[PDB]
Amino acid sequence: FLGEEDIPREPRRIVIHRGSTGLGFNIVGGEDGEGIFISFILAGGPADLSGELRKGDQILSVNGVDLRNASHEQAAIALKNAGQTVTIIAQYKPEEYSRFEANSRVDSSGRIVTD
Amino acid sequence: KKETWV
Repeated sequence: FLGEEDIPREPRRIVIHRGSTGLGFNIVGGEDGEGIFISFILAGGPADLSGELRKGDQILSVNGVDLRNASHEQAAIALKNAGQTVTIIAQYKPEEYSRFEANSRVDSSGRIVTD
Repeated sequence: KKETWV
């Protein structure tokens, strides 16, 4: 029933409490201000358990630190050093994301499809 | 090209 509803494109706040364990997602991007995007979310990891992040989300900030224009390595450092409670502002940007992943495109509901 | 696990 859900799969035809448009994925919301407004920014959201996500709070993940992960102690001293990994967040459980991978990032792509960071070159020349392209943005930092979630590319993979580990099943059973803290990001998965949040239920509030998906592939193709841009990370706008972590703990108030603006990552819109971050480099890949400094983004990764910000995330890994954010502390036990990690407050992410995210925004779903599937068109931008789709340019990174082979054979990917965005459908009418905003979902990323890979042929 | 980079991908980092966090």
